[PDB]
Amino acid sequence: SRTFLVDPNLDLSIRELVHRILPVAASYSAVTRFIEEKSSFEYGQVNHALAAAMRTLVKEHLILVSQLEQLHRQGLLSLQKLWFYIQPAMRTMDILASLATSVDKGECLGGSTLSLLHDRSFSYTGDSQ
Amino acid sequence: GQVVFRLQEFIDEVMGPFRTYQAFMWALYKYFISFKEELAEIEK
Amino acid sequence: ELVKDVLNVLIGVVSATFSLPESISSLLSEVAEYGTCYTRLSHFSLQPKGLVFQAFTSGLRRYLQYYRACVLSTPPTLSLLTIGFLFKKLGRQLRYLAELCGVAFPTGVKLLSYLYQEALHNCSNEHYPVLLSLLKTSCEPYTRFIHDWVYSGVFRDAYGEFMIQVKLYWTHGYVVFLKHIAHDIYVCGKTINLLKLC
Amino acid sequence: VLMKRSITAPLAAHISLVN
Amino acid sequence: MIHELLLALSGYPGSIFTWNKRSGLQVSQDFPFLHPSETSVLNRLCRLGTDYIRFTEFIEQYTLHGIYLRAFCTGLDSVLQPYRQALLDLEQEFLGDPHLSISHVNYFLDQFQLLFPSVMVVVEQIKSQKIHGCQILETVYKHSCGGLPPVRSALEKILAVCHGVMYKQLSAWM
Amino acid sequence: EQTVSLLFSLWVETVRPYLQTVDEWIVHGHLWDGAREFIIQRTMVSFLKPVLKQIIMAGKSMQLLKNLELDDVHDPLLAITFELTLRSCLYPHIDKQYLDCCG
Repeated sequence: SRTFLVDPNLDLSIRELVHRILPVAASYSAVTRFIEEKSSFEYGQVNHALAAAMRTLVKEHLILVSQLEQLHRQGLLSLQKLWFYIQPAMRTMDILASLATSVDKGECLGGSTLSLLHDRSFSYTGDSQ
Repeated sequence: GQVVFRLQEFIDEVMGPFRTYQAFMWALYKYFISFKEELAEIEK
Repeated sequence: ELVKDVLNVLIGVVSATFSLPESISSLLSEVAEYGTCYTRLSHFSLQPKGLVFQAFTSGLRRYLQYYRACVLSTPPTLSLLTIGFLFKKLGRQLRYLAELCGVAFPTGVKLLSYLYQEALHNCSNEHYPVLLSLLKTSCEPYTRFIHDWVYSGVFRDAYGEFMIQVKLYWTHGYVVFLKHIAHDIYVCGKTINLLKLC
Repeated sequence: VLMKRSITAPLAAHISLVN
Repeated sequence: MIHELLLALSGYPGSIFTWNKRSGLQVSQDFPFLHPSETSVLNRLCRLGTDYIRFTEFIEQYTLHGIYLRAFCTGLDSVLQPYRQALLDLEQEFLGDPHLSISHVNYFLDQFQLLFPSVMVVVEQIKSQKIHGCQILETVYKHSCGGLPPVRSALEKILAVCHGVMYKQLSAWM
Repeated sequence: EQTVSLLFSLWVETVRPYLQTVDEWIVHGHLWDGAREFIIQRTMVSFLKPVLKQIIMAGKSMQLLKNLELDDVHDPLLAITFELTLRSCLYPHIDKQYLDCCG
């Protein structure tokens, strides 16, 4: 639910593409806040191991930003080239930012947090990713 | 010029199923393109 | 050089001469109006009512990215006329996709069958693979529903996209694909749902 | 050609076994 | 004026090259900067542009119906591809040396000038006789036995793709 | 010599129609003419006269069989004494073909 501000005086040929990259950040600022909260004991032994296994992916998302900066030094990283690199991250951090907002909507802990991971796995019966 | 103007009038009256005149001009037409290139080159 | 201007219209970003001799305007309009449908798609297929409509909407973005992949790849700076000729055999196909969508629109089975009749209508032409790759993924969730009465028998419904909804016990109302298997699926499930209670 | 074989072939093999 | 013309031969008319719905592309009147003798060769050059415009207008309009008409236009763009590609080249040669005149530009078209005219009446017979159905696979074939080698090699391509439809349906039925 | 190269290159591209129908009559067993262009209207060019008899006797004989690339050969002959003895090497293409049909 994060809102962003870009620039009053910027090229329109950029701002329309900037707004196409940010939905991986706003969908990230709601996962990292799900980890640092649903780790509190008063949430059961399921909402914990769900937050741990939801952390290894955040680690692999931090490596994907490191390899971009090291590739940015050689100047080989154009803005158009960026929109294609993060596509695996725009799909994954869009799945977790939907569970972390649907487990906290209706307060779930224990079995009712293990049911939601069994229906949200049935809807993607043709995605295979 | 008369020799080349009349021939161009002939090729015109075929473009705007005889299968022989139409096949004959294509030989004449092919000769003109190559001949035209030498004249065009000189203009350079 | 103007080439980085015309090439940045297929992406959607406005330019110095694209708002939202002297005959170039006519030539410019032929590549301009191509751009107006590209933007007219992201405005239409941005959301992630109906389940099968989402997959078809999710299949479309699997294509546009290729159109965004082909551009910004080959030409650093080419001739102006080269752009118009290169994006002709491909550009006209983009305008055809406007006749398909709106830019009302059916849903459920009514859409999964409407898109099918668009295949035989324009089969042998160059529009066969693109429509097929859509139909091949626009029916992905619908197979899962069909993959219930055949394996598990747990009928799954959300908004009614399924053609079938839910003593006598046989009141699951029922009433394109070959009807030789249509009525058979209706009975191939009720048997499983009947053995579950025995 | 539109021959729907990828659907009915893994399907009819299971219909006869259930009935 | 060169890049002005190379657009007029592409399908975009302007002030120098007006467009008329009946006659076709033609030069407006005498121009002081250019010579008064060129006003002819251009008119000879536009007799080609009128063909491409009346082509692409029909190609887009798709007009009558039937797959064999859809595929004919689908193939009709393929034979028309070397025309476009050979037009993109003219700009490159003019970008190099700025001493090339209209004479060389007129000379470059050469093959297109003797091809379009013979492939113009094939379209006219269709739109003037309501040739519906597979009867196209003969009306195009009766003109495939022409003497002009370039034509004999053009229509054969269209018949080679138009048969793809029948070959699709025929195998679907048999 | 350059004037002979012109007339010869002008000749082949004008006899291409006849060499087509002649072949087409032979292998496809029927005469497919337009506007009765051919001389045999179903007043003669001496170009092919010295072998004409072997054509008709092969054409008609072929038509009675079905009820029960020639130009692309003359041109390669030019690759491997002009138009009189040279033309006398074209007929082996039109005569052996005939010999099979009548045989």
